[PDB]
Amino acid sequence: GSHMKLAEALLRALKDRGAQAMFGIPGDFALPFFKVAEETQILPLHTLSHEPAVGFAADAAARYSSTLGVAAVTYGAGAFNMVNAVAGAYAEKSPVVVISGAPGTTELLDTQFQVFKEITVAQARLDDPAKAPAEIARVLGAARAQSRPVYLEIPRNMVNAEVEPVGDDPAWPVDRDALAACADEVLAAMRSATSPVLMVCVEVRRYGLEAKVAELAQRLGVPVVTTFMGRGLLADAPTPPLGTYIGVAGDAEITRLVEESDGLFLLGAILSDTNFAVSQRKIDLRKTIHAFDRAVTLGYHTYADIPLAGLVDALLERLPPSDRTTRGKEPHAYPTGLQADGEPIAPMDIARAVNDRVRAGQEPLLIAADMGDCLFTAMDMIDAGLMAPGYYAGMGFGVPAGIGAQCVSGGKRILTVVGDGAFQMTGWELGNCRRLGIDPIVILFNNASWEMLRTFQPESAFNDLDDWRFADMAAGMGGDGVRVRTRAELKAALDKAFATRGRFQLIEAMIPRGVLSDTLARFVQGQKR
Amino acid sequence: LVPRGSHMKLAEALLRALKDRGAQAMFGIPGDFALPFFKVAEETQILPLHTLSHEPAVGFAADAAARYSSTLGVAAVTYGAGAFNMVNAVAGAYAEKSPVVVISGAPGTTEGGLLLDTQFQVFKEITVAQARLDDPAKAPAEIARVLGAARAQSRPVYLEIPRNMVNAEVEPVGDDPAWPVDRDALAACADEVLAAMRSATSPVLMVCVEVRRYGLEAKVAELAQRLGVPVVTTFMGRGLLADAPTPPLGTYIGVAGDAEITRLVEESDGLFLLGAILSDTNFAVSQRKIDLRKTIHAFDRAVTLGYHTYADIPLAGLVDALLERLPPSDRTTRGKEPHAYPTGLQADGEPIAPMDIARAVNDRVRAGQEPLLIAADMGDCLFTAMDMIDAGLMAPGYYAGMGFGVPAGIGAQCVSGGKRILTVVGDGAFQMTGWELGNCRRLGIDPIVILFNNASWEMLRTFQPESAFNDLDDWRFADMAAGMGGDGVRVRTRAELKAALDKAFATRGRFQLIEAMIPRGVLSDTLARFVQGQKRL
Amino acid sequence: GSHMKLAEALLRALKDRGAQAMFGIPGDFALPFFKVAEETQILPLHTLSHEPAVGFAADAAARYSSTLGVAAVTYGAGAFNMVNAVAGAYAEKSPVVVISGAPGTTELLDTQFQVFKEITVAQARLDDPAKAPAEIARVLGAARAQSRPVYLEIPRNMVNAEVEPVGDDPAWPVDRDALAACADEVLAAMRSATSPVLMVCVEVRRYGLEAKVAELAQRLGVPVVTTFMGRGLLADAPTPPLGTYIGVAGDAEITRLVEESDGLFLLGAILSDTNFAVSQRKIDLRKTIHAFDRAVTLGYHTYADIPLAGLVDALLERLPPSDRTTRGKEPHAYPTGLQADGEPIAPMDIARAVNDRVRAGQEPLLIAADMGDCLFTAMDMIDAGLMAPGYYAGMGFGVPAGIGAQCVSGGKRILTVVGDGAFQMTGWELGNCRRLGIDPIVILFNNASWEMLRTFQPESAFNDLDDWRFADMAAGMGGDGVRVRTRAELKAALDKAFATRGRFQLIEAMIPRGVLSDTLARFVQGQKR
Amino acid sequence: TRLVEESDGLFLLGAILSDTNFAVSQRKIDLRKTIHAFDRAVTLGYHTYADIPLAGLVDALLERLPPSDRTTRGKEPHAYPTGLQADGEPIAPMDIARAVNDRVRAGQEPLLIAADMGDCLFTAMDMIDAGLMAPGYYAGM
Ligand SMILES: Cc1ncc(C[n+]2csc(CCOP(=O)(O)OP(=O)(O)O)c2C)c(N)n1
Ligand SMILES: Cc1ncc(C[n+]2csc(CCOP(=O)(O)OP(=O)(O)O)c2C)c(N)n1
Ligand SMILES: Cc1ncc(C[n+]2csc(CCOP(=O)(O)OP(=O)(O)O)c2C)c(N)n1
Ligand SMILES: Cc1ncc(C[n+]2csc(CCOP(=O)(O)OP(=O)(O)O)c2C)c(N)n1
Ligand SMILES: [Cl-]
Ligand SMILES: [Cl-]
Ligand SMILES: [Cl-]
Ligand SMILES: [Mg+2]
Ligand SMILES: [Mg+2]
Ligand SMILES: [Mg+2]
Repeated sequence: GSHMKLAEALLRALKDRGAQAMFGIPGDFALPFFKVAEETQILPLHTLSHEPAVGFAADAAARYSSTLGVAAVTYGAGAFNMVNAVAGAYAEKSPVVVISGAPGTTELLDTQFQVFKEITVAQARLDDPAKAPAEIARVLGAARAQSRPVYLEIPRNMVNAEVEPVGDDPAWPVDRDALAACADEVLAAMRSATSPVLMVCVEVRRYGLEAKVAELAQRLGVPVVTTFMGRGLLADAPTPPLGTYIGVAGDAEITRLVEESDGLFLLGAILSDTNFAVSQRKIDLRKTIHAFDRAVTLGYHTYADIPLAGLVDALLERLPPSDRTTRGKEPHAYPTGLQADGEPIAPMDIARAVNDRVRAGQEPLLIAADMGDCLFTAMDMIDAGLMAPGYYAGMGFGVPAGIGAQCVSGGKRILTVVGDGAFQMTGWELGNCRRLGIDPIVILFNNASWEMLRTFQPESAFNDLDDWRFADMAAGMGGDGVRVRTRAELKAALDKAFATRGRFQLIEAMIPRGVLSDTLARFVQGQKR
Repeated sequence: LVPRGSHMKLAEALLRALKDRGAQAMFGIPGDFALPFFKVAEETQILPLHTLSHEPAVGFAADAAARYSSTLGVAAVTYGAGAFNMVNAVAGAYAEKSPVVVISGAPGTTEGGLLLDTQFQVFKEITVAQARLDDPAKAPAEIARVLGAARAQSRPVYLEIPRNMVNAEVEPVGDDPAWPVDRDALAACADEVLAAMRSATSPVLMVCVEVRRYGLEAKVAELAQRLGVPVVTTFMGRGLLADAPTPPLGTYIGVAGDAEITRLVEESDGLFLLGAILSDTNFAVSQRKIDLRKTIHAFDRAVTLGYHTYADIPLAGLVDALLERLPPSDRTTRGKEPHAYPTGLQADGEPIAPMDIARAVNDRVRAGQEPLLIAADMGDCLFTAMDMIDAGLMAPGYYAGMGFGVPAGIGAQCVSGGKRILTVVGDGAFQMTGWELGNCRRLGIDPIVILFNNASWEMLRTFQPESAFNDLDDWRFADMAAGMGGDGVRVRTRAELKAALDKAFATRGRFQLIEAMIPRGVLSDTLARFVQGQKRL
Repeated sequence: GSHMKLAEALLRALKDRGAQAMFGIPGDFALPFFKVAEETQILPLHTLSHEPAVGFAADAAARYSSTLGVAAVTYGAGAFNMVNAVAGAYAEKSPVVVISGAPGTTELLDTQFQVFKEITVAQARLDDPAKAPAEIARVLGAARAQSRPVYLEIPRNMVNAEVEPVGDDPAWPVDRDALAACADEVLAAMRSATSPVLMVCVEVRRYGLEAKVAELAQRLGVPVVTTFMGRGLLADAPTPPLGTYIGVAGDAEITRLVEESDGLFLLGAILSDTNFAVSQRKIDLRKTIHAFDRAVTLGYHTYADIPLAGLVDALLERLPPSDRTTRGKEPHAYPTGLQADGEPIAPMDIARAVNDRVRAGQEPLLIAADMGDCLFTAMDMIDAGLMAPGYYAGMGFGVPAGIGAQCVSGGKRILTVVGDGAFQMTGWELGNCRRLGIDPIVILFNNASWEMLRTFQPESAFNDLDDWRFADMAAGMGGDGVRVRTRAELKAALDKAFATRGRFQLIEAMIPRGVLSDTLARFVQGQKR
Repeated sequence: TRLVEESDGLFLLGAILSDTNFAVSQRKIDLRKTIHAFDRAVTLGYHTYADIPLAGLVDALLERLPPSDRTTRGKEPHAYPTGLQADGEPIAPMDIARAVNDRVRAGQEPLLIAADMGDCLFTAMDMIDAGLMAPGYYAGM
């Protein structure tokens, strides 16, 4: 018989589901909601400067803990200013709960609702106190079940409406007969394949199925490969991945193994023609088994309403235990050996600088990367996780994602890599580190250029950018910046950054135009063909 | 048949069609799918190509350029993230009747799934017309149709160009197709409007946004003199008819404005809204504050009054029809300035308040400086700008979205032929898009920017002062200007403000950033009236 | 460069797609649209008395010619009063285009739009002249592709807006590889089955695939059976159906053949637990092949975007020609031999009366039946088609459907059978026959009872209805009515009705309570078990 | 009509607001000067009070007003048509109203009237009744 303000019921429902913080920027229509969030302290409230960062930070927080992210905005400009970040979270299967303030029920372009419907899997306007609890459960349940963003619009006069507490997600029971048929066909297909391959992908991480999938991989007995967004999965498994598939720029043997498989089990994979993703045009659709978005497709036919977790358990029930292991193999060889001299800096030198510290005893940091050669370089860095817009490829994610991740990392420092073009977009969010109580290390790749674009159209003058003095601007926003031009300066700056806590550390690495990471070089050489 | 032989690339035809319609530049940020299009733009130089740092600024700059010259604005982006990142700026342009032509690159017609097309569906919600130029034979007519729609309704439009179509040969783009015009309804409407104006006890003519967008100032000045009723402007009509025989008594902006003007408008029993946006946000004329039953609303090519709506009535046509029915008049209602601008800055050791910034600017003008056009962001900077003498004011007065300020000043100055722009912006808004100033050197511009730094989202504090989240940190913006190629100075006293403003005006060639420290709780007079007016109700 | 009023463009688009008439009831918001319809004469405009009849008549017209039906109503009460008829058309795969007038774009509960979205497959509010042509093509195209109702809302101020003519339906090209895979699996399943059965169902008729399916049936070589809504299909085919499956009340051999099949090919079937339909709980889901709603499901997996027509052509390409025929068999035995004496009337006597006339030389008439024992009786009548709510089971369809069908029959007379309860609902629509220029024969089964309900709960008094003198009321609404109590009177009345053209003929047959048709008797006996 | 539409203090105590048929329309009155008490809320002066039952608002107003013996009764405001001319002329809707009213004036206790939508409703407005039930706002037949 208890009841609470609608806003409080929502905040508690989010916390009940694992949310760790709420990022946001208020406005008139959202002020009452922000007041409840601040006064109740149910979720830590972190504000940022610009809405893109609110969305990227919530996305990063969701990815960091494989839970719900929370992004709060105000009606109109505020919400429209987060459309790109939300689209990116949708694209990369990250459940960001977008909460927008809205005009009261009694109160220029609804357009906003229509736009958000295009980039979320469920929406609700909480304008009826009696049904709000069920609607919140339905919408948050969809976010969790599909691992994609959702939209909640709260009229300002409803924030304080009394409602009953939010219950559990509505349960959608799987058809046992269909699941059995699905598991049987999938297993039969893997057994009939001359070259079966198990790809561990994004949904495995999002749904927290790492342990179950490590077990499945051991029992299935086929080669394991990860997709870009599955990087690091099963690293501690009995049969760790042979490597990561990233398309033309990756290991040739891995690329062929994936593309020539006649039993390619895409366990939770996002398919697209984007650079690093598994593309339908490069694989055998007559033999691929795509388990994704609560469905399983093979031989052009689909089993509906098959959650990934259920499929994995069904396969385990049909497989005998195994003690097989492949861990006696040699570990991956990362680029190391930075020559700390007076020579200029190349992207690979940044990778070597980071890797050398790790080899010398530094526990690796999780890396947040923006889109650009910084990402191609980060791929060769030893990390405690990599968070980047590898498929969506939108710029601006980097710095805000590092900030969002460190806000929920419980003390673990984050390393962010970002190019000059991307920094001009959202790097300024670092001015918020002092209030947030964080101190990320940021390596800014400054080549005074939109280099990825120059690489593919070198004759154009518009890719030449001005020389912005980012390191000189760091103090103005509360951080310690240093511009480095030589490998010796780079080595020294990285050590100093790790030795200095309390303020964000910005290392502005000057890189000449035309100098690329090894992976980007291979990508370019690959396209030419 | 597939076109062949025109020796004109689709992209070139589009750039030329835009130039034919008055476009003065193209702002944009490239990406893979848009590279071929940007190559044509750069190589042909049909329109000056200006790049910016972040897409919001591309949209705001294009919007500002459109507003500055009452023409088409052009914003070029790449498919996906690039385009989605400009949705807010485009929605703002739609909201304030500014024709921004959005041109997005797209996958080639024979190419090919991360979302769910999603992009087209989103843009269709914030534009008046759209076209995917994937058929060279139909491209010319589609361009004319879409650009024609932008000009007919003064709203943004969307053009999506598959990258393999950029260089496809096409025939030249013709003129805009004609929109419906009901001559019979026009005549009947004109008669009814005049009858309503004549019978009203307190009629009022409001000169609004469409009058400026459609270049009707001269015709409306003539109409105002002949109609013989009190004249007032809306926020977006501010400045119109200033030199006319019957100039506006003032600008209506709701409770925040002059009490006499507000009363005149809200008590009118014959309110003729000539081209007005009707909305309940910020400074817009609100359907909830006036009596729609006694209102004549001419907008979006229609006219509503007496419980009925006349369709297919272009504003220019209605004005001409009214003039044909009114005899000439020598009526003159000019007099000494209606709105008294604050002057007399006390250049001493006291802290700075928003009104001191208005006095500093106004004193320079009164001393002989030709006023600059002002670009303002949303915040107390806008409320303060209402009391500044200007050569035009560009701001999100209705949409109220932050981030517009600095990019708008940049876009306007790119097309101003050297006329310097004065930008006013708060600390919260500068944190969003003020960084775009780093592009001034390459763009060859040097705007003056007054940053109101109260370490606060102050407008929100006025609405909910109990909240701690409106307190912002100390950002040393002036100290960051050099890294962006400009001159910055932080000022704390009125004397420092006076000196810095003079130095900024005396120094061209580099943008000038004056970071004015202002205490929390100190508001412009207009924002103070706005806040008090809210409480009263 | 030509353009026309939006309303005219819609009417022509409907006529282009085969629509033969428009049924409707106007109101303030729809008056301008009705004016265009009346003045242009593009489609004959037929008004009725009450909206249920408008919907049932449009549904019947659609069914009669396997084309689009058109039902025009006014905003509010008018449209809400047609929700049941539209739901029934949706339930039975009939493409009724609902056109509602609406407030002008510049102008108590939108609720109406939301309600119609629940019972239609596509909707559009034509409030933008520039996009109206494409929206009309999209919505009408959905009606044709899915064979279900659609909704078009036209603001009154848009009726006369100038628009470009409507083009063709947007084309949704089928994936050739998926179709090939589907056809291969289906054919392999039919060949591996020990008892394959081809069921010809509603979509075969709706999409005009009778000739193609007759060919498929001959080449496939398996037994053919029809569903209730497939009654009469392939009657003239090389291998006509062995019979019609209608559940427990049908032929035992047919019921078992269907239910025990391990290769049940449901070609275009509506599945449901309703009386006469094929139910998922009575068949083997591990062996059923369900081709319906543009998909094909077997073994719990589904091939998407497979139009029925495409599937049939794909199977024909994989089957060799055949000269096989089963037409040497004995035809169906219908009840005949009415004893025209002084004894009371039973439902089977009505069937015998109708069948005897046919055996004596009368070309059979298409029969429109309402829900009740009249339908169970009609199942044993020789017809030129049977139109009834066999699956939806909603009352009131009968008389209006007969009226709608005769409006588009090009001179062919229609026979309607209806119970007293159903007649009290919509039988009054017969008052419109004079204006419509039609003269259907209507046999009203009057047992002063909701007999189907008494059969299952005989102890209830509320199923006892009063004695309404329907025949006595016929003249008041322009028809010739006669009440008959004996078999001799029945025989004479039916002959007189057929001999009298110009006015509807109402034969009110008095039937005692407790006297049922043979099929209903079997149904009841079946449920008991 | 003039009294209502020109009012600068229109207190709508429990009114349905709609533009259909006989309903009070937001387009005919000045909402700025209207006090709308309906659906357990009260709207006026550009703001809305929530959770206000109509019975509660009435009681609260009574508590703030002193008793009064004010009386504004007078001879019937609406003149009902009477005097049916019972002759050979055809029937018009007003004749039906006169027939009904004449019976009442002659001593018949009025009956409650149920009316459908159509001129029957417009005619019933001029009939003496013991209540009138009709779809006056919804206008459904
Ligand atoms: C929001 C957004 N706008 C534009 C692009 C197109 N784009 C892809 S790479 C690139 C250049 C990035 O420059 P930078 O951040 O300096 O890294 P670099 O290419 O020099 O390594 C651009 C503009 C994008 N991906 N996202
Ligand atoms: C894109 C966007 N996000 C949020 C808001 C809500 N908002 C309106 S005023 C304001 C504070 C502005 O702070 P500032 O720029 O420092 O100017 P001040 O109010 O202090 O004068 C905010 C966040 C908005 N209008 N637009
Ligand atoms: C619209 C609707 N309302 C109620 C029912 C429930 N119902 C099914 S059969 C029946 C009785 C029909 O009586 P009648 O038309 O006289 O035919 P009978 O049963 O006597 O053969 C009823 C009320 C229905 N199917 N449809
Ligand atoms: C269910 C429904 N359908 C259609 C209408 C539209 N309508 C309003 S008045 C009218 C005509 C009513 O005719 P009638 O009952 O004979 O009364 P009359 O207008 O002749 O006085 C119609 C069809 C409606 N209000 N309700
Ligand atoms: Cl993946
Ligand atoms: Cl305006
Ligand atoms: Cl069927
Ligand atoms: Mg760069
Ligand atoms: Mg501020
Ligand atoms: Mg009966």
